[PDB]
Amino acid sequence: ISLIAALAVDRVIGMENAMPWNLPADLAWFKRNTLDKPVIMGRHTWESIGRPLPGRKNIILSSQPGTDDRVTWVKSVDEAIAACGDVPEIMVIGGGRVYEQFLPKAQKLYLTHIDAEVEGDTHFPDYEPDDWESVFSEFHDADAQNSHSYCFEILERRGSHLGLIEV
Amino acid sequence: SALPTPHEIRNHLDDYVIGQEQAKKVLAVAVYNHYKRLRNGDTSNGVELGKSNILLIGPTGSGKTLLAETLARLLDVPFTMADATTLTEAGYVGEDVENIIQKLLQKSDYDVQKAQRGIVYIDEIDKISRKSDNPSITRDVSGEGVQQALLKLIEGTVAAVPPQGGRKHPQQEFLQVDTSKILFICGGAFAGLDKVISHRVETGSGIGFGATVKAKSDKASEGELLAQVEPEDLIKFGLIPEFIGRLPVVATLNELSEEALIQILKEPKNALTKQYQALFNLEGVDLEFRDEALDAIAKKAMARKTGARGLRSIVEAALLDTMYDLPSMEDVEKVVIDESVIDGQSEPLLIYG
Amino acid sequence: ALPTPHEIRNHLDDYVIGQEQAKKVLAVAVYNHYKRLRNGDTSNGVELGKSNILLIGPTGSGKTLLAETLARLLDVPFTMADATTLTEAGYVGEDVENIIQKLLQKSDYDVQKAQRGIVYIDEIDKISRKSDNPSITRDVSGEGVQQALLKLIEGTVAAVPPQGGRKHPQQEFLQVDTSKILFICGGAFAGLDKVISHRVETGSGIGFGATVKAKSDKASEGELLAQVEPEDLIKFGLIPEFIGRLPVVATLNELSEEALIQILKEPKNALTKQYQALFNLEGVDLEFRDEALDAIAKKAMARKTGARGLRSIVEAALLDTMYDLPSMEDVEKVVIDESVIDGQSEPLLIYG
Amino acid sequence: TEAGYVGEDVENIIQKLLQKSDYDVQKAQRGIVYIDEIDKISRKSDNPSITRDVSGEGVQQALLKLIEGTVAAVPPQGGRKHPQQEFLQVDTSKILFICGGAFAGLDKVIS
Amino acid sequence: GEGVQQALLKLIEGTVAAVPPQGGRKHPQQEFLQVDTSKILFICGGAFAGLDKVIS
Amino acid sequence: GEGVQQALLKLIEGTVAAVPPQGGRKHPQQEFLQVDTSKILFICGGAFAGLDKVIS
Ligand SMILES: CN(Cc1cnc2nc(N)nc(N)c2n1)c1ccc(C(=O)N[C@@H](CCC(=O)O)C(=O)O)cc1
Ligand SMILES: Nc1ncnc2c1ncn2[C@@H]1O[C@H](COP(=O)(O)OP(=O)(O)OP(=O)(O)O)[C@@H](O)[C@H]1O
Ligand SMILES: Nc1ncnc2c1ncn2[C@@H]1O[C@H](COP(=O)(O)OP(=O)(O)OP(=O)(O)O)[C@@H](O)[C@H]1O
Ligand SMILES: [Mg+2]
Ligand SMILES: [Mg+2]
Repeated sequence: ISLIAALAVDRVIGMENAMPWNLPADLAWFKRNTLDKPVIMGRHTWESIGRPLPGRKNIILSSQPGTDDRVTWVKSVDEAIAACGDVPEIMVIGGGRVYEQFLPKAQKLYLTHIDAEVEGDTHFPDYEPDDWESVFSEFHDADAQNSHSYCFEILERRGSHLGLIEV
Repeated sequence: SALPTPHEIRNHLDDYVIGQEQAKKVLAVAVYNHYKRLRNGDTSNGVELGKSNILLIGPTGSGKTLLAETLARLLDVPFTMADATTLTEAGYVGEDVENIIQKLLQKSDYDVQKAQRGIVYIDEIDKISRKSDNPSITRDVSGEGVQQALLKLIEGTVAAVPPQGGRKHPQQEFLQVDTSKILFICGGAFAGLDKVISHRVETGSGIGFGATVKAKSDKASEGELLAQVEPEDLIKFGLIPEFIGRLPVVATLNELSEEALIQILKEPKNALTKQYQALFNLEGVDLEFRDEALDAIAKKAMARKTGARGLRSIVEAALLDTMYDLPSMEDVEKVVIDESVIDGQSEPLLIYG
Repeated sequence: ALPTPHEIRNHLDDYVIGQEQAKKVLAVAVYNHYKRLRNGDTSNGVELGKSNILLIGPTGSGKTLLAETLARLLDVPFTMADATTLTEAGYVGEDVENIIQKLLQKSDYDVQKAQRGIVYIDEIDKISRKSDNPSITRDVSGEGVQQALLKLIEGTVAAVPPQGGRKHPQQEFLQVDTSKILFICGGAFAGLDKVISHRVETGSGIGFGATVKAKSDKASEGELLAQVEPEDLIKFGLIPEFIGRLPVVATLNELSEEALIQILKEPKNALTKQYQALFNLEGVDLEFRDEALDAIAKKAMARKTGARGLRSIVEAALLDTMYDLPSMEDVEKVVIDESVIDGQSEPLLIYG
Repeated sequence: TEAGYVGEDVENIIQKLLQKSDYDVQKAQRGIVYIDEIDKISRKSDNPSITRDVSGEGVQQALLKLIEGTVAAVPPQGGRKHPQQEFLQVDTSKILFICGGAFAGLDKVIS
Repeated sequence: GEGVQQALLKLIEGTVAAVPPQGGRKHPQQEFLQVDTSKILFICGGAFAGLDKVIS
Repeated sequence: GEGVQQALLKLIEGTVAAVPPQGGRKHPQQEFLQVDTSKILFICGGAFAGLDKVIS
């Protein structure tokens, strides 16, 4: 499970309210690393996108019941992780309720470190400054059309254990 | 450019360290080499010069770390001190070698030019000499594994240096920094290397009348053995042969002697006697240390086998009782310490006034 | 004004009884630290250093006790640690930097106060390497912890985890200097007495010229521990670099029968007082005769556990009493005598 | 092998049981087990307890509570479950545990 | 063996243990809950097979 | 030794082993993929130095 996200300064990415920037560069990289993947979206994120995403096995983690069939709807975190199963990569893109609930079960974190200064009530949890080590580096410094930065990064965590072998 | 000369800096290093002439000279020439290189960046004129990476090998309390601190005072280029025991391979939860450059940037004020002209002192380099018996199951996050990353960095490779990060993210500029012109000073007390070096130079003893049998007093000190060190010895200790090859100059310190210890107590700018004298005077009492007592302290320190650090044990003990009741008693002007006090058979006299 | 060592010793005698040397070492150390803080401008060429103490005492002597008492009177941030939990860098186990993290929490984010603090790393004797011989395997919990602490004692700038102490919204690692923080170690070092004997006692062998004592004239553990030198600690499994960072070495003495009697009534929170509170909150008075305390002291010496041994003796003597007395009625006070400690007699309960 | 070593742990046994029980603790808590070669973890006449027999006595000392009942610490994950810190809890007070061995030499002891 | 004994010496007497904040109500992201253990009754138990001979 | 020959005794006669599912660019299966070892031809060879004498 990789919690692809941006974590805009003040965690202003925006799910309840339609994405402020709505730039092609952020949607292109997204589509590129999401095609056919079981992206576990949510009700707030479905509100801002709506549009059925070609190929992507959309899973709307909603607190309310499921209505649409084209895009699957799940109610519990157990049902949300059951639909996707054990596939090599799950791009959880749902609401804050979804983001934080799946954080304990995240291995990688495809971040975007956007700079857009907005406000609201939708925020992401904190990220371990040391456990999550950035392995990939790609600079996407703010362009004319791209108002704020969209620097794509990849993170992961690792730890060592001793074995204390004898004879 | 190159305004300071080796002799000039040597007079500044002698104000804090007493002895280790070879170490001082090695550090002096290499420091001047970097300055000469600075004239045209990396001595680009025709033939390109190699690096001057130093390998400081000295016993505990010899002055290894002390040299780095005193040198920074007179230096102008950015200097950052790092400990090899806190570095872990990339990916793990521990620190990464990349952060070493980040520390340097703070001293450099984020100036790429000044940054690549700094000096990196890596203390405790003898602690990552992998000792594992080829398990191969897990990795040595504090052993060989780190060397593989540090080795590629010293030979000259582009480094990932995320900007400072005042805002939430530094935009991962990861400005490449060349380490071919940077000077590295790896130090640490290789406790046990003396035994390794002994075997290579071991004359060999027997049991009969014609053997070479020597008593413990007649043996050789680690300082003398260290002087005969060779690169092969470092490999047995658990270091990659390529790593030691990158460091051509190896500086072997000499175990401090009684005379050296007596000087350290009074001559240095911030000697122990001056340290206690300062706080004793901060309270309003004058302290006098007779030369006779000074030699006594050194004799005891030579038995602790902790170098100059042993001195503080002897002094704190001698003055423990004195320092406990002194703040309460009044009508006291000066105190004189005699050799007998160090032995423990007498109590420091007080000049009541 | 600053407090004098004598004042500190009084605070340390309210809780501890029978350790004069350790009270002085810690008192002068605190005195030095207090003046070393006021004189922060360092208006002199000298660079005042610091001396680290290493309390070595037998089990049940008051090593951890003194550390706790210090926090009561001092004002600067104080912290406690456990070396058994510390592990080398890069493993799931705790890191040495966590210590500063816990110190920051007690410092209220006042970096200046945290830069001048006192730490008490307990169980420092369990991290000792197997032996002076080289280690075949990476002793994550052994040398790794020692070698990792070396820089903290001599001075370095540890990187403390951010978003901690009294600041939740922070991303930039806070820097703190460990050049003005007095780290007071402490351990029990069980088994050192044998190492010390191999140096302080020589000639032991079979023959007419050898030496034999029979354990009757042999020195006690306390005596042997007062002659400890760094050469001995190396055998115990302490790297020479670690001992050098701990110049001061304070040695405790095994409590005596006389001292144990004083510990039962003189201390502020003496064992006896703790039990009396229980009997008193339920509605009964409790007192112990002077002869009773003497018997307890002799039995505790046999257990070889220091003051901890006392609790076993007391609990056993009144075990049955504390089980049936809560149901008894018309009872106002209890009195335990020396006979009850040996079992020949039973406690005489004063009805009323 | 005993806990904290490079070998296997006694909790792995309960991990294999979940693969066959579709990771359903309830069903896994009412299953049968068969530990083969239970005769190779027997002390080699080391009654004095000279060293730690992590392959012998050490393994026996870890099962004393599994056969009786205890809140075992299942390995982090060996199924669909993505996280590791979860450390699924399971009770073994209603889980039969069969143990078979050959005990080569016991025939002499009996005689 | 001895390693587990050396770790409980401070627990049975009192320390500040750090528990991974996962599950339940564990709001702290990395501010590991400090649980004083100076008031927790510990009741160990063992069979001590062979101790009888030592006493004899 | 004898212990090494005891473990292989089972593998050659069927074992549901647990192999880390990695090395094939993040294998979709992440459940310690099993492999039946009751259909793999185990051609165990070796040069028994001395058997010739034993047989004679
Ligand atoms: C609200 N939002 C979430 C969103 C936006 N940018 C991201 N950018 C990155 N890097 N990662 C994400 N998690 C991410 N998520 C959106 C908004 C629009 C589309 C969208 O219309 N996608 C197009 C892709 C762009 C296009 O080709 O039109 C598609 O066809 O699926 C999806 C996600
Ligand atoms: N020649 C000297 N003159 C004055 N002081 C000294 C000298 N050598 C050591 N010291 C004292 O010792 C301390 C520095 O210790 P030192 O740098 O020798 O440790 P180290 O040998 O680097 O440690 P390690 O062996 O772990 O690497 C300083 O406080 C300094 O006062
Ligand atoms: N001198 C003393 N006066 C009063 N009580 C004491 C004394 N020494 C020990 N105690 C009692 O023993 C307990 C403290 O044990 P102590 O601190 O001696 O263990 P320790 O040896 O420090 O443990 P560790 O080996 O982990 O350091 C307290 O409950 C205290 O009541
Ligand atoms: Mg040093
Ligand atoms: Mg204690």
